[PDB]
Amino acid sequence: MKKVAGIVKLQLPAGKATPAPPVGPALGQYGANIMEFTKAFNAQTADKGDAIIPVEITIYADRSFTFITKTPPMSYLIRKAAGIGKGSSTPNKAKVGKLNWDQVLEIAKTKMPDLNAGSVEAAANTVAGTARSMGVTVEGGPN
Amino acid sequence: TKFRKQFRGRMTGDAKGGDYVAFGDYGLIAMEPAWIKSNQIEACRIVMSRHFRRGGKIYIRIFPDKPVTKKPAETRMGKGKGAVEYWVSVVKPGRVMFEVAGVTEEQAKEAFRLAGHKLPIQTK
Amino acid sequence: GKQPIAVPSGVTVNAQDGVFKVKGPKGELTVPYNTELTVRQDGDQLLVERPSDAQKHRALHGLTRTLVANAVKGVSDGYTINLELRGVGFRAKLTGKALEMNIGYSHPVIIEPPAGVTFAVPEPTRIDVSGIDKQLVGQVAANVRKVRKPDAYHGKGVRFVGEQIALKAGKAGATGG
Amino acid sequence: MELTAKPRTPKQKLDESMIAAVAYNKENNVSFALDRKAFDRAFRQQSTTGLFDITVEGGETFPALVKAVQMDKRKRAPIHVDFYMVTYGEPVEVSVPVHTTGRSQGEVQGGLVDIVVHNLQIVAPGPRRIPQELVVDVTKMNIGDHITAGDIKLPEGCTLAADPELTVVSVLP
Amino acid sequence: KVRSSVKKMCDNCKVVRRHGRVLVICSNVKHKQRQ
RNA sequence: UCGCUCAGUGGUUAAGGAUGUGUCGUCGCAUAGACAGCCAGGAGGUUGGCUUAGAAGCAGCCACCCUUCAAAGAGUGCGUA
Repeated sequence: MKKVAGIVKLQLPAGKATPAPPVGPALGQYGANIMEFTKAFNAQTADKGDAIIPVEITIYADRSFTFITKTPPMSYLIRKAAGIGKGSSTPNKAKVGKLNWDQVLEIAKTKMPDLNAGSVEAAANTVAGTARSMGVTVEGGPN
Repeated sequence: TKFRKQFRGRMTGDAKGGDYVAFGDYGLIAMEPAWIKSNQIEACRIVMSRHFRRGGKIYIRIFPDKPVTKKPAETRMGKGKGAVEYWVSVVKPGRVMFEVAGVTEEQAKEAFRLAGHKLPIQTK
Repeated sequence: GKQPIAVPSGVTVNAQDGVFKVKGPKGELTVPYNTELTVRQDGDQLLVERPSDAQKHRALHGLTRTLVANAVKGVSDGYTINLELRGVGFRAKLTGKALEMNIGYSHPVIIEPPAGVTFAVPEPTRIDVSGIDKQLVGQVAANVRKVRKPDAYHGKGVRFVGEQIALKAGKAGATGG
Repeated sequence: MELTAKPRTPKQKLDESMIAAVAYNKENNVSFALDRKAFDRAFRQQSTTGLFDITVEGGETFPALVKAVQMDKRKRAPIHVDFYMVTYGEPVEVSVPVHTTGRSQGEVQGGLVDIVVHNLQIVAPGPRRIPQELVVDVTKMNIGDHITAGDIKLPEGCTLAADPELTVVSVLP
Repeated sequence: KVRSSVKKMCDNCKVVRRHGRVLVICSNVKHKQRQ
C-alpha cells in the first residue's frame, strides 16, 4: 500500500485452489494466494457449498491477506431454487425452462447492499432478468 | 437437368426477351442474353450459397434452354454431331430477390462473379 | 480561401508578378508566382483576390496565406522537429556540415547536412536541430525511413512524441540478447 | 404535378427526362407527357393510398390513383406504364401487392425471409380505386395455419377473376 | 495488378486523380494498391 | 457561344474499378453559426447462465432487463491462454 492500488476482475469459484487442477499456484506468484485461501472466501464463504461470491481482490506489494469483498448474497437467493441442467441450451426454440410464479418476488427483492441504486422501481429493474440467458418467460414481474 | 431427351435442335439470335416482373423485395435482372456457360449456372446457386445459411429459399425466374453442338477438330469440314456444351441465355428477367435485411444482396454480389457481362441488381 | 493569421507588425511583402519573399528575422523565402495570381500588400493584414471566375484561383489560390507559414517559422514563429531513436544508440554531431550518425556498419553512408537543417547537437540522447527550412523538417524526419528502418517489434526510432502507435506484435511477444 | 403538353408522337417520349403518358377519361383521350423528377412516387407511399389532384392545362379536376406499378424492365428508366382515372361507367388490372415484413420466424426448423417474386394477385375491385390496407405474409409460419390468397383481409366486398386460388406468399420455410 | 472497374472498397479509400486510376487505400494499415 | 477539358485516347481493345467533371431530385442540418479535427463523463445487479481451470466485455451456445443521472449500448475494434 505504498501509494497506489491495482485493478483486475476475477470470477472466483467455490474456493477451489488447494490441490493442483483448479488454479492454485497457477494463480499466485505476483501476490494472489499461495499460503492463504482460508478465511478469505472460506471465511464467511461457507454459508453454502455452491455459490459465486464476487470481490475486486486487492493485490498489494505485501502478502498478508484478510478480507475486503463485495456482498455475494446479493446474487444468491435467486441461485438456489434452480440449478445447472436443462436451463441453458439454445434460448429461442420452443418453451423450455421455468422457475416459479411466486418466486418473482424475492428474486429482485435483493438489490440494495451492492446495487448502487436500491430503491422503489430501481432495486429490481437491473435484476429483472438473471436467467435471461436461459430465455424463458416472466410469469409475474416483481409486484 | 433440363429436358430429358425429346430430340435436339435449336438455332441462334440475340435481342432481349420477355420475362420481367415487378418484384416484392429486391429484384435483379440480366440485360440482354449475356454469357453463362450452363456449367457456369451449374455454379450459380452453390456460389450464392457458400454459407448464406443452414437453410434458406428464395426465387428465380429462368431455366436452362441450350444445346450447341461443338464437334471435335480433326478437320472441320462437315455437318454436325451433338450438343456437348449447353447454355441458358435470357433477357432482363428476375433471378434472385432477397427477403432478409442487413445482408441486402451479399449473394447478388458474387453473382456478378460468374458474369463476364453486366447484370445489375436493381430493387422493387 | 483564407487570409487571417498570427503576426504583429514586422514584415513586408513585394508586389511584382510573383517576386515577394519575407524579410523578418532570417527568411528570404523563395516565392516564384504565376501571372494570373499575384495580390499586393494592404498593410499589417492581407486580403483576398479573384481577378477571374472559375477554376483559375482554386489551384494556385484559396490557400495562399497558408504557405506563408512556410516562412512564418522563423520570421516570428518557431521551428524544432524533435524526435527520438532506439536503434543502437543516439549519437550525432556536425562539426561543420556532415553528421556522422553512430549506428550499425563501418560502411559510412553519411548524407550531407543542408544549410538550415545543419544540426546543433547539445543533447546526444536526443539530437536537437534548428531546421529553419520547413522543406526538410519532416523530410529529414523521413531521412531515416528508407534505410535504417526501425525494427517491426518494440517501440523504437520513429516516434512523434506520444501516441497510441504501440509496438508491433506477432504470434505473441518476447525479447532478450 | 401540373399537366399541359400534347405531342401525338413518340418524339418527346424518347428524349432524356419525360415519359409518354396515356389518358382515356370520359371524352378525354390524347397522349400527354410531363417531366420525371419526383416521378416515382407510385410504389413508395401513394399506391392508391389517397388521391390528390393535378390541375391540367385548361379544364376540370380528376383525382385518380396510381394504376398498379411497373418501373422499367431490366434497367430503371420506367418506359411508359399506364394511369387510371375514375371516370368510366370496364377495364381490369388492380394493384393489391402482398408484401414480406418482419424477423422471419423461420429459424424454428429451417427457412429464410418471406420470398415471393410474382407481380400479380387474385383481386378484382368493382369501380376503380384500389384502397391501401392489407397484410398476409405473417401468421405463425409453421403448420396448421398458413396464410395465402383466397379470402383474407380483402379490399372491400368480395372477389371476381376466374378461379380464386392463386399462391402468393404462403409459407413452406 | 488488375486494371478495370473494381470499385472503391471501404470509403476510407480515396480515389486519386492521376493518369487515369481508381485506387483503393484501406482504412488504416494493410494495403496500398495502385495501377 | 461553350463544356468533358489535359489523357495525346482521338489513330488495334473489353467484364471489373479510382471520393476527376459541366448538370438536373432527398436527407439528419453550420440564420441550436451540426457531424467530419478536442477538453471533461469513461462505472454498478451481473464481473451475465451455460462448454464449468477463470473465459471474468472478446477459445464456446444463448441472451440485451437497470444504474449514479437530465441520458449512455449483454462491448466494434486493440492487448489476449
